Amino acid sequence: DTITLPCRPAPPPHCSSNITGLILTRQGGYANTVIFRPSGGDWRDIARCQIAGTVVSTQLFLNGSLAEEEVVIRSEDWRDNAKSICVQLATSVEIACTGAGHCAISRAKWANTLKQIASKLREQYGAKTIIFKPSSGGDPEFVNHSFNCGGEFFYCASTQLFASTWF
Amino acid sequence: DIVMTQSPDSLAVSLGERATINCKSSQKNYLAWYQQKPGQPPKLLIYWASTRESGVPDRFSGSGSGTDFTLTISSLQAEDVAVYYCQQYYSFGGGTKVEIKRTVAAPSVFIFPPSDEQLKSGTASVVCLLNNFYPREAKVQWKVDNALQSGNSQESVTEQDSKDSTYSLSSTLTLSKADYEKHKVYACEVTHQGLRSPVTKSFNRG
Amino acid sequence: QVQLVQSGAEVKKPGASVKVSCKASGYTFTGYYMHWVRQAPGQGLEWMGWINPNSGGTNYAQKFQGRVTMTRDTSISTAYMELSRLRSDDTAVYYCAKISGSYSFDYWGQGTLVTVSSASTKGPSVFPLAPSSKSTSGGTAALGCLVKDYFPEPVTVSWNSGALTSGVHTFPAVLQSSGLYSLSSVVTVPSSSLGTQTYICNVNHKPSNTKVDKKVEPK
Ligand SMILES: *[C@@H]1O[C@H](CO)[C@@H](O)[C@H](O)[C@H]1NC(C)=O
Ligand SMILES: *[C@@H]1O[C@H](CO)[C@@H](O)[C@H](O)[C@H]1NC(C)=O
Repeated sequence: DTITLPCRPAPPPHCSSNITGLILTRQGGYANTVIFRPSGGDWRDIARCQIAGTVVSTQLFLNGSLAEEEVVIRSEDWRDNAKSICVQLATSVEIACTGAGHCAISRAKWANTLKQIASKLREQYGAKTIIFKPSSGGDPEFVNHSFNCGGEFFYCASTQLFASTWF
Repeated sequence: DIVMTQSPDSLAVSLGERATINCKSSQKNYLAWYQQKPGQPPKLLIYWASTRESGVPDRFSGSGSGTDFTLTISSLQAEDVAVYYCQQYYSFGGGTKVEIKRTVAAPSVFIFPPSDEQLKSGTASVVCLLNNFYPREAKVQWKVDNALQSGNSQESVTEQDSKDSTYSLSSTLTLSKADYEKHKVYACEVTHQGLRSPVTKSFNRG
Repeated sequence: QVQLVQSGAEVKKPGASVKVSCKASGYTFTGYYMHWVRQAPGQGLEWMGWINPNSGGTNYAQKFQGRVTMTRDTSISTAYMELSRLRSDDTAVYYCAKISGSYSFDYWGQGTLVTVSSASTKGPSVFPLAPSSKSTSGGTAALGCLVKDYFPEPVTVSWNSGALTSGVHTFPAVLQSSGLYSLSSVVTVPSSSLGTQTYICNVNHKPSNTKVDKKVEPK
């Protein structure tokens, strides 16, 4: 079973990539749960993570650098909800595009990735319940997972990737 | 997700004396202090805990580190009366209202029965006025035929007078005309530090 | 010079939505996050969320998630805050504020008062607070006017067309359980003046176009 993200326009098969990281925003305000969404920032947030490869992408790092042994999370200031949280994976997650308007990701591999991310965030914020929620909104490039490939620019709705609760 | 608490909620300072406002966090220090006057947005005074914004007089200084921070006004001027807020990231403290401390002043107390004009409309407002007192704390109680009233009055207090630094207060007892005509003696009793004993003003309806 | 200019005051019914704008000039609009902060009358500052003007990404206070929407139009350097499903306790002054590099708010909009109420515009009734012996103490008498049952704020009160200012106290309005406001305005004068000087309270309520001059007579 897989997670099938709608994309426009249709990414061709040679644009399938390896998700190597992602960038999150921690929701503000105040239940002992901590909520994360794909970043509400912009290109400055993405560049300062310093784990991207050559592909320009939002929300997810494609074909970037991998951590050595386990997931690593970093932030310029954990107490500032306006600073994004950089998540660098240790084993990549493949995202295969069919050329028909969708790119697919294994549900079990994505769930196991989110569990490791949740665990690292749990140790950083000393919480108990980590909740991933969809983008709060924004321009098409940032509310979607967007990325360039072969001179073309593609937009994939990512709401299915960020919708889980982890204890 | 960090709560900033300020103490006290209210500070009365004698003119030309030192005012100290505390801010404590519940969990470079990014604390900022703001001054807010009526009808205006807060105005930034201090940032980075101790750096004074341009144009802010030298009598304002901030200090602290880690968990506890302090705003000091070294010599209070009349223009410094305002509400002060601290801020760390996107959490604000609850505010400290700074006012002038003056000697005690007893209120002058006046009661006003409902006018015949109002009674003709079907409602009766009875007004108790406490004029030009200090400090602000006062106890106003309504008794109707000796029965202490509850839940049918409302109080309003002026801001501190810019000229003599006193307050005034009105308390309004609202009754329907029918309920007002059921009783005889209407009394407001005022307790205040400036009074050697509580003061009652009353009248017989009619 | 940096300026943030907000849209005008709004009166809404419960369940409606309000959209407040904040036009920025004097600086690169996309270079600094815009935050929104509100203040209920007499109360403190409550943070609502931020918007990144470059991307349009947002981060709302959890309290307002699913009720607030923050957007911006970069071509006119204007940020917007929409709050829907309004309740009476959303009555507040709403501020936009621009964060600085020192993570303080160096520039604020002037504020937008949003009043949520079921009441309709209504002018006040003005009733005399007559001086007598129950409002006399040691050569000084108190008199006034009760300005009752109006919506929305504000009314203005003056005495004898501005000739009388000494000893005047106009109290903050109180919201009654009817949804209408009420206040008193009082003045203390020499009790020897009661039989010779005329005292008129001049009351105006711009929203209802109400103008009342009420003479207050002894006894
Ligand atoms: C990621 O790398 C693979 C293999 O080199 C390549 O085929 C793919 O096009 C790259 N992804 C993007 C978005 O360019
Ligand atoms: C992802 O990486 C693996 C090796 O880590 C590689 O064999 C595979 O082709 C990559 N997938 C894509 C779509 O580039």
